[PDB]
Amino acid sequence: ILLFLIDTSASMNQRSHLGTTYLDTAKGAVETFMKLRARDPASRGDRYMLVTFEEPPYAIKAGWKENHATFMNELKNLQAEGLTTLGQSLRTAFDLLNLNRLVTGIDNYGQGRNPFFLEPAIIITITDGSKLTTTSGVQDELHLPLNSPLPGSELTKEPFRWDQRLFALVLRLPGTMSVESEQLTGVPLDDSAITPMCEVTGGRSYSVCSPRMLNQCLESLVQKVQSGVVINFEKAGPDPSPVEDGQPDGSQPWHSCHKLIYVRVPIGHWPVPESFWPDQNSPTLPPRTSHPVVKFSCTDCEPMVIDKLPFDKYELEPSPLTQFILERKSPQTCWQVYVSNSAKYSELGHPFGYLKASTALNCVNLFVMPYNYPVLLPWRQSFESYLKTMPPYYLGPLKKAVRMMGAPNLIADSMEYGLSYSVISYLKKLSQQAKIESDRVIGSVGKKVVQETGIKVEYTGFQVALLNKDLKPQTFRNAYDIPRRNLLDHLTRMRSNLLKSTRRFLKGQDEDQVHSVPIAQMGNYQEYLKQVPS
Amino acid sequence: HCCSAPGGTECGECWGAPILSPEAAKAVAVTLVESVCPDAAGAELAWPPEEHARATVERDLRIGRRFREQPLLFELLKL
Repeated sequence: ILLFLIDTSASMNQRSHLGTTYLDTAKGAVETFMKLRARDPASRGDRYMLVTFEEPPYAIKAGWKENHATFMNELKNLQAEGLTTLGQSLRTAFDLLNLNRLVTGIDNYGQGRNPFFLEPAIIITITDGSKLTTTSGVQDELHLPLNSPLPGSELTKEPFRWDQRLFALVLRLPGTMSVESEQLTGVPLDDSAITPMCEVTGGRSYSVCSPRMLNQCLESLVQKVQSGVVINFEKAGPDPSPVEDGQPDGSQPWHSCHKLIYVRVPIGHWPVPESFWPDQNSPTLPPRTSHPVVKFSCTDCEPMVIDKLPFDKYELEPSPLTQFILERKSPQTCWQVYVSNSAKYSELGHPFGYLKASTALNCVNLFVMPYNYPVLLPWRQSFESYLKTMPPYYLGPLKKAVRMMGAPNLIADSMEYGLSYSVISYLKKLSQQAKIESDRVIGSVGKKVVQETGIKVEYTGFQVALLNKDLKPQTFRNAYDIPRRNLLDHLTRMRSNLLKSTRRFLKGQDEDQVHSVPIAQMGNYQEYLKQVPS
Repeated sequence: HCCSAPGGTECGECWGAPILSPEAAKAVAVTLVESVCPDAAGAELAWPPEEHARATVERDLRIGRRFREQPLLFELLKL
């Protein structure tokens, strides 16, 4: 799923050095991105959406239940007229991407946080350089407005989601020559108000300066689409305890890269449950975070973990692997990882996995382990006392693995909270109704706005008409659509047309055809008694 | 008469020729450039390379048309 955000604002009317405006260059770049992505044999399941800088009823051009034909037709007729309302457009796009999330089961907020339930989405937000306006002045903060929150959105406290990356294109093409071609293989950043918003999600922001640089950035962007598993790392709290082959001193601490969870839907178990201590009676649930604040500690702690535990291959995208490569990729050794923010009743973090590398030393495998592996792996009334340290709802998925061996547990203590189940079906129904109402009025514009609003300065109610583009005057049916110049000739033409008594008469003077004239479409409505047997 | 600085002191022996003021001729050239082509994309004094002339062909053609429609411009250049 790819949602292209093209502003089509009035500031996108300035002409480049090639002769076309920035909007035409953006549309051409989108078309070349389409034809480049079509090369990879994986573009048979994705869906394209379009978002412009227009009113909430008119911002979306093609959303759910819209094929490629209507999407291309809407992107073709894009007009650059309006202000640069970036915040409202980003909010509308994020709400559109989060319409079918509370109904299928993604981010249920009650049963862990399953990383194998993915809904990838990439935003391009092709906008102008700077100087965004909000009908009052020029702002320099880019704060997303919060006026009408969706039902069930206060449990994340952030507009974007687990898998929602945000790339940006500014299209800073000069007007005279664009002769800046010193650095060949180098794509700098835009350094604008959208740069922090993009970096928070996990995607960079390109700075287009030349058509060659545009082609380079488009060819570099097609290689950044996969399953979205974005997790945040922190150096705390080990004081860079990497004393293995050298001495530490770094910027590879707050790594917020993605992870490629390739399927073999995705197959996996043992998710990151949450970051708080869930109580048995809690009417209000604390809001989750889109990026989990999980921290790693550099300790050997028996990296050899061999068992019949179901295996996972959530591949990690190499972005800050320099710190690992400095220590020879940690051969035959790993380092634990633990989620912060009160992972248990009374403690600060519980190691639930590690980041052991592969034998090929190519990337990090991201070995996800159970909540507390070094205890259950090595019954004398031990498991009954051990199952009290883990979160309650967490007994859900692990028991499935126990199904591979037997079934000692039951549904006696399989209860998260009596108040968490309530006020959940109503929120899901409200979200479904909102998604249906949004998908219903998605393409039907029905503007019907043509007036001059004649002010005084039949009274207080007059309004002069405006020039209608698609008027289609009926010359043979309506007599008012016949001007004075070609009146007598048109009169004789109408007379001859009425006195001819032909078959299948029409009221159009000369209606040649539409913009498209297909050969197969016209040849299908015919009959040819021939087969060419010879 | 407007640009020549005064002027009338019998310079030389008998063939005194008054010089033209640089400021007046500079102002004349400036207003001529502003009237002929008000564009400023390539108004730098440094002459660009030859290939650069392949991008602003429209401005050169409109300047040629303005010169061919009014020959007085050439005379102004002589000033």
